[PDB]
This record gives sequence, C-alpha cells and structure tokens, in this order.
Amino acid sequence: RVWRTRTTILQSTGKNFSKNIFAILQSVKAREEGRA
Amino acid sequence: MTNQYGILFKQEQAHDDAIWSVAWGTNKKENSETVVTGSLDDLVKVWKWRDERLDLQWSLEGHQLGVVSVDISHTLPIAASSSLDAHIRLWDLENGKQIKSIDAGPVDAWTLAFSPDSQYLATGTHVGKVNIFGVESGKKEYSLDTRGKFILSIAYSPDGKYLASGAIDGIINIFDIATGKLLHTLEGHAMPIRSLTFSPDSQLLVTASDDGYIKIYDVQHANLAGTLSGHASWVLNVAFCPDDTHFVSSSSDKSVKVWDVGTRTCVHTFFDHQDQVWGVKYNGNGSKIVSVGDDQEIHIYDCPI
Amino acid sequence: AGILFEDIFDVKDIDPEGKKFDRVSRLHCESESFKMDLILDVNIQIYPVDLGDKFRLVIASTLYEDGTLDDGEYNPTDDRPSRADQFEYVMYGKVYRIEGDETSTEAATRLSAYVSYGGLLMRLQGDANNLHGFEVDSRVYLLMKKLA
Amino acid sequence: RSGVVCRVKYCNSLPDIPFDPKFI
Amino acid sequence: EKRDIAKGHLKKVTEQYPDDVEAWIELAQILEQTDIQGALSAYGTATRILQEKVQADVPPEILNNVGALHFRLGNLGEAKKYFLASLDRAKAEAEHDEHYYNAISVTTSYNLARLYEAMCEFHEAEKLYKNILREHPNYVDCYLRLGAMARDKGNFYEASDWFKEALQINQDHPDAWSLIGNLHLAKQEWGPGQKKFERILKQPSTQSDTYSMLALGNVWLQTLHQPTRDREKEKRHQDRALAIYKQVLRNDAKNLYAANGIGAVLAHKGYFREARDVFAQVREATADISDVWLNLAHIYVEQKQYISAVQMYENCLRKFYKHQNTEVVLYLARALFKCGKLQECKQTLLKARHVAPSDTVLMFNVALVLQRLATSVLKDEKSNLKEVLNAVKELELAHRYFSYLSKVGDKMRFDLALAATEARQCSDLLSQAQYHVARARKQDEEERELRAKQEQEKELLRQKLLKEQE
Repeated sequence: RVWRTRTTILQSTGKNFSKNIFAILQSVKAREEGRA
Repeated sequence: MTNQYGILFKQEQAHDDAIWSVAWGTNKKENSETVVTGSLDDLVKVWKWRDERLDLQWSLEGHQLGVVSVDISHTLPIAASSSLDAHIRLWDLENGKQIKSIDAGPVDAWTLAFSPDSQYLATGTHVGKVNIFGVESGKKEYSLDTRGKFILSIAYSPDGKYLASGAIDGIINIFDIATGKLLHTLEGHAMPIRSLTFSPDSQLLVTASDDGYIKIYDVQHANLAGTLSGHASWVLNVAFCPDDTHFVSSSSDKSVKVWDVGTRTCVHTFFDHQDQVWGVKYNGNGSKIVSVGDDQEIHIYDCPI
Repeated sequence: AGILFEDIFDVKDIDPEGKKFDRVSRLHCESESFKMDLILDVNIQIYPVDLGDKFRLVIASTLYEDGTLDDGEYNPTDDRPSRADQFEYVMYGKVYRIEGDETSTEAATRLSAYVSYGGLLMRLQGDANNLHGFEVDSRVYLLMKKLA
Repeated sequence: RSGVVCRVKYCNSLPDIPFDPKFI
Repeated sequence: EKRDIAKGHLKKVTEQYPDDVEAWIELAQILEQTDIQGALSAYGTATRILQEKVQADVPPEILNNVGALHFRLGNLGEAKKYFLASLDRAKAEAEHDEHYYNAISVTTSYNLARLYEAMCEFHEAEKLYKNILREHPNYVDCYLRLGAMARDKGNFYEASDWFKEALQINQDHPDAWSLIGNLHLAKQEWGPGQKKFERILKQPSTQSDTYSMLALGNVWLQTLHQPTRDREKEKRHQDRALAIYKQVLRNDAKNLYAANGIGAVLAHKGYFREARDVFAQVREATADISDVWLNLAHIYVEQKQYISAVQMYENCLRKFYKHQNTEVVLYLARALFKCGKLQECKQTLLKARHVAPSDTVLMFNVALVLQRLATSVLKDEKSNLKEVLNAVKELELAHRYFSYLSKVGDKMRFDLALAATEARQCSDLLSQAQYHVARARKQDEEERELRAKQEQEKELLRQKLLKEQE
C-alpha cells in the first residue's frame, strides 16, 4: 500500500484555482480579442 | 590520555568572504606550524598554530579576483597562491613579501600544486594542459597535454613519479613526471573532479567529484580499488593522513568526513560548518585537521594517533 | 499600490507567557519568503487563530488600490473598491517606534517596526530592506487572511 | 543597451516519480 | 470521503476503548494517508498494548509501517532501526508461515534499501536491490531504483538499461515509461521523450494521464525559452502549451503544476500581472516548488521589485539546492546588477565562476561588471589614489577578458561583436585613466598639505602649555 503517486504529487492539498485561473485567462483572452 | 575526534578551535570571520582554499605546512627550523588560507575577498592570510591557538602573522594582498588555491612548500619557507584572474604569486612566509608574480594570461593557472622538491608549480588550464612553472625561473618550462576539458584539480605524488589531473568530464589523467608522457587516462566519474590526492607512499590515488563519490585507484596498475559514498552533496576536497591509513574529505553538505582506506568506511563526520566546506587538510603528524568554507570560518579538529 | 510589506506567516506560538487577556491573544509568527519575525495581538474572539495556522499578511498605507490616501475618519458609506474586500481581518494603526542595529558609523541591517492598532501591538522584525516604508507616526492598515 | 547577459526562463519542471517506502 | 467517517468511528471507538489494538491499527492505517504523526501515535499506542497486556513482540507489518512513517518524516535512524526489526521479526516468525513472511520481508527489504539510498549508502542499497531482483525478477521498483541510482551517478546508458529492464517485466508500466522519457528529455532529446510519454497516453488505462500531459506541454514550454524570430511559430507553441495546461486544469482543479505552467506561459506572453496572480495563488497553495519561487522572483524583477527578487533568489537557492546552481546564481547576479549593487553582483559572478570556470558567459558578465565598477570609480572625482589604481588594474583585467572573449566565445548565448565594442570602450577608458591617475596624485598631495597644518596648530597648543608650565 502506497499513498503518494505520480498523479497526487502534482496536486494541492485542498485549494482550487480552476475558477480564478480560468477567470484570469478569460480576461486575458477578452483583452486580446478586443485589441486588433 | 584517551584521544577522540573533536573540534579544538574555531576562528570566526577569518576572511571577509568565502574561504576557498587552505594549506598546512610544518617547518623544522622554525618549529612552528603554519596555515595559509585564500578567500574570495582577494586576501591571503598567514596564521601560526601555537599554544593551541591561531595567531595571524601576515596578511598578504595583491590578487585581483578571488583566491582559488593556496599551497605551501614541504621544505622551503615559501607559499604560492592563484586568483580567479589566473595570476600566480609567490610569498616568502618568513617576511611576508611577494617573491615574484606570474601572469598566466586570462585562462591558465586555475589551481596550484608544489612539486615534492618545491622547485615547480603545476597548474591546470582551461585548454586542457597542465603548465609547469619554475619556482626560481618564474616561467612556463613546459606543459603536458591531456586533450581534455578544464582541469579542476592537480596533485603531485610524494615520490615525484606522477602528477595527476581531473577534468570537468570526470576523466582522470596520470602523467609520468620523468618522461612527461600520459601514462593512463581513466574514466573516473561523470561529474567534475574538484580534488584528487596521492597517498604518502604514492601507491593510492583518491579522487572526489560532484556526484558525492570518492574513488580510490592503485596508481601502479591504475585499477579501481574502491568507491566511497556518504556525502549528501558535492565533495570539494580530499587530503591523506600522514599515517597513510586514513584520509579526510569535505563536501557542499557542510560536513567533513574522515575515511579509513582499509575498511573503506567513514570513521568520523564533523557537522560544525554552516556552509560549503571548500578546504580540508592534515597537519604534519596527522593529529590535526584544518577546514575552511563559505562561512568564513577556520576549524581545527583533533585526531587520535 | 500603497503596500508597504507582504508575506505569508506561520503561527509558531500563541501566548507563550500565558494568556494575559480574555479576548486578545499574542501570536508569534515567522514568515518564509523574507524570514521576517512577527509579534501580533489579535482579537481572537472575533477572529480565532490556532497554532500552525498560515495567513497572508499585508501592511498597507491605504485601502484604495488607486493609491489615494485617507483622512483617518470612519467613512462607512464609501463603496469604492477596497483592499479590505480580499481579506478577513483588518486593523488600522500607527507606527510608534522603529529600532535597528545601526552603529554610530554603520546603517542598520535589521530593523524592528512597532505598530499600535488602538492598543493591540505589533512588532515586525527582519532585514532593514523589507521595512523601508515604515515611518514613525504614519498610519497603516494590517490585512490578514487565513489560507488553507 | 548594455547589461548582465542572462536569459530569464519561466520553468515548470515536474517532480521526480515518488518512491516512498511501501506500507503492508 | 468515507475515510474521514471511518476515522471518526475509529477515533470514537479508541476513546471509548483505551485497549483495542485492532481499532488503533485500523485508525493508524487511515491516518497514514494524511496524518503521519497521528498514524505514528496510533501505531505506538497499539505497540504499547501489545507489549503490556498481550505481552507479545510487535508484528513485522506494524514495525515496517512505523519505519516507513519515520522515513516519511525524516527520522532515518528510527526508520533503519524499525526496518531492521521488521526484517528480523519476519525472519523469526517465518516458520509459522513461510510464504506470507517471505513476501513481507521482500517489501521490508525494499524499504531498507530505499532508506540506505536516503542515508547515501548507495553500495548497500544497490546490493540489496540486486539481492531482491535475483530472487524476485518481477519486482519492477528494484529495477527502477537501480536505474535511478545509475542516473544519479550520471551514467545515463546504465539508467536506460535498468529502465528498459523494468519495462521488460511490465510492458505497460507508467512509471518506467516516465523515467525513460525523463531521461530523454533531460538530455534534450525531445522526440524520444515525446514518444515515450505519448505512448502512455495511447494506452487505455492512461488515456488522460496528468503527468504525461504536463510533460507533453512542458516540451512546448521549453521552446519559448530560446528566443526565435518566427513570431507565428512561437505564438502557436504558446497556444499549444496553454491548451494542454488548460485541459489538465479541467481534468484536475488542484493541479499546482498546470497552474504554474499557465503562469509561465502568461509570463512568456508578457502578461506579468496575471502571471503574478497565478504564481501568488500557487505560492499560497505550496512553498515546495522551486520553480514557483524562481518565477515569482522573475516577476519581481520585471516589476522593479528588486528587494524582493534578491531575497527570493537567495532564499530559493538556500532552501532547494545543497550545491550551487549557476543558473540561479546568474539570476541573482542579474537582479543585483539591476538594483545597482555592482560590488555584490561582482561577488556573485565570481562565486559562479569558482564552480563553473569554463563558462564563457560568466567570464563576459564578470568583465562587464568590472568595467562598470571601474568606470563608476573613475568618473568619481573624489576617489583617492588607491581606489583609482585599483580601478586601473580592474580596467586592464576587463579589457583583457573582453579581447579574449572576442577572440573566442559562445556565439549562441552572446554576440562577439558586442564583446568587441565593449573591449574598445575599455581601451578608451584606460586611455583617459592617465589623466585620472594624474588627478588623483595631485589630490593626495593636497591631502598631506592640510595634515601639516593640523600638526602646526597642535604645536601652538603645546606652546601655550609651556607658557602655563612656566
């Protein structure tokens, strides 16, 4: 029985950044598309 | 009086910056043990070990960039040093005066070694040749080519037969001094060799590399006598005991390890230093060890005889 | 911006000398990015803190991201965007002392900045370069946020 | 237009495969 | 989610029943997942009851698990003692059941070999790994540990051979394929590493493997490090890396490395504020990723926050590297140079050269810092003769280095034409140095002129003393 693996070693304990990072990426993409 | 390994003295703030080399020499006529240290603060310092204490005798300046190596002669009262700017300087330890200077260009003159007779200085070079300078002449008498990369360390066998060199690729090269011919070219390690040494009897060659391993070779046949591990980072210096049955090494892991060549086991480890221990050396009779590192400290360790 | 200092601290001890007040406890914390030392009185009744907690600490001279300064008066009906929105525990205080290890000939290498948040005291101590925004008699905001 | 020669790289290097002791 | 309820039930049972070895062990077996200290405490409690009431020697499995927890903590000495006890216990009670205890000893033996690796006893570890492999040729982990040790030695062919040997036993082993791919990528062989990681994603059980996808996206990330004139190719690579990272972030929302990859791509895109936000989020999550510290320090430098950048570089170097990494040292030197602390920058570059004396970029950077320091001193008209002479010596050193580097240098990193122009500037500075040294000498003779006046006045004071004396 082993607990640490190649998939859980890339993960934070609990914190999730999906919402914040995707919001940030949306703003960057929105600003990129606005400029021409 | 039972004797055990243990620190005996500790000189703090010995240099302004990291201490990158050390050398211990014993002079019979003066009967005073001398220690020469070079540092990245561009200063050479000469201390005298007396009454179980270190007392500064000379503080020699002149080197432009950091002092990489400092050596003493086994018989003469001379010392040598090299800086990061490839300048070599000879110092008279009796008066603390610069005997002469050798401008080895921008690349040559990395690390210094005194020949057993103290009549020559051997220094590795960037191109891959070991240049030899006359101590009295002050000029490059000749050079032995290895066809290799940067030579990080140099050694002289006490009997004077061979001079060894370690490259940045881990290859070891042993030259016959008498004929100046490359006797052997050994694979060695795969990481740079920063320090190699010979046994007092000239029978063994001990090399240290960045992989944390210390390799022993039999120079007669150039065969691998053994491999030692136990350092958690780069090994930076090795030095053989006068008793010939022990030697000491230092590493980036802030420890100084004394190994037994017979049992091939580390017999002691000192953790006193707080940074990379760049230099470690034995005294004349092998009852003391001097160590210097990036923490700008000089440590003396007792040893049983 | 108006930010004087920022780091993440670990709570290493709480009331080491024993509890002196019922609703206030003294935190001893160390930061990792800048190796700063912190002593901080916190209203633990409203903002409980436990040993081993981690928080983001910001010392700011203003709460407005546009760098505008404040009158120092309660302005509850102001709804401009505020740094306080990003944080859980916010205090307002005044720098009352700056100590250092300077000698008669050498500038300080380590500074200690003391702040009083209406009598809840803070001492931020470390390398002088981190503490160069602190001036005695200046008003600062302390922003704290626990992070998991 | 002179300065220290150093190319800044934003690196994302994955950790080595874990080999912790196994529990029975 | 159920493991916490099991923990609660078992914790409730243990509190109600102080003497329940099985409950303590059951609780420990779930505290291991996240609570090393709690699992250790539970195992210790179970051992206490076994010795006190049961009066029986600890089972080898509990000793092995206690030792493994200590290994995870860092108590290598306690781990060695417990692993040796577990091997001894499994051997002692092997007659009761040889088959089971042989397997228990195999796992315990592998643990002890891994510990020896931790204690830097690589000879004992290698011998133990080979001993295991001799009897159990299907133990893949032993092959991979030998390959890892060989790779750590620096023998990459031996490492690949051991890794291929592991793949022989288990054709589809994601860890073995990852190790081979990591070996190839570390050698900058992009195609081989790419194929080895795409192979894993071709398998059905690992159709969407986070580790493999991150490596595949990192391959495209590394192409942005080297500047390229082709804007379209660089931009497409940025998009490709971002897409891979976004997919990994969708599949896993707690992936620190996907977030760090997004930030690195954003920073390479020029969005330093957004990249800082991502890095700060990741930094809040953890402090054990050195690339996060370095990326934060890079952003600090780009934002002209030099105080934070220098501390971050120094602290990152101290925490994450036992030896000296010349790349981070060069980063620290650049940060100090931007801050204007040229003396500290020179010392840092000299420290780099001490370890990497063949680096031509370090030589060029040392020459540039020397020229700047000498020029600053020369321009200063309040400098004494000693400082001016030192600056003259330093200008000569810089001029020699620039000329030598122009004669031979690493064209891929810096242009030799720039070095030639720098050499000309050093020569011109030395030409004006003659006037400067003349200026310094006249200055210091004026210094001795005032000193005599100081002595002159003091003698008059003595004259009054004699008037007082008489």
